[PDB]
Amino acid sequence: SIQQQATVMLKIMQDYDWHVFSLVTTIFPGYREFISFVKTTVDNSFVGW
Amino acid sequence: TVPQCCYGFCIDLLIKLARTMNFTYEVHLVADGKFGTQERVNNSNKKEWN
Ligand SMILES: *[C@@H]1O[C@H](CO)[C@@H](O)[C@H](O)[C@H]1NC(C)=O
Ligand SMILES: *[C@@H]1O[C@H](CO)[C@@H](O)[C@H](O)[C@H]1NC(C)=O
Repeated sequence: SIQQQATVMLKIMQDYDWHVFSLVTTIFPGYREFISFVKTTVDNSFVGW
Repeated sequence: TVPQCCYGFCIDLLIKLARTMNFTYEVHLVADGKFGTQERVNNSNKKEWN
């Protein structure tokens, strides 16, 4: 699922010493909930990207 | 959960606010016993207030 892919991307960014990122998306069905999920994950994470 | 008797500066301010705003206050005590903040207890990443 795309949410698992987003979590993997966040973990890769954390391991790569990349604590700053920008989310650039495009209008396409299904991506809004993915953006909401990644925002909730980065907010609830103690890493603090 | 026995009912105790509590008072002090905070309850006096609460009484003043209730008198000025017609509030019917229901005093309760924190079961956790702490101020509480974002802490990780379980479910990995969880910044839930306690
Ligand atoms: C709360 O404030 C509003 C406007 O400042 C006022 O109309 C209202 O009466 C106030 N509430 C009480 C309980 O006085
Ligand atoms: C206080 O406000 C309440 C509204 O919830 C009203 O019913 C009551 O009459 C007010 N008391 C006085 C003394 O004006």
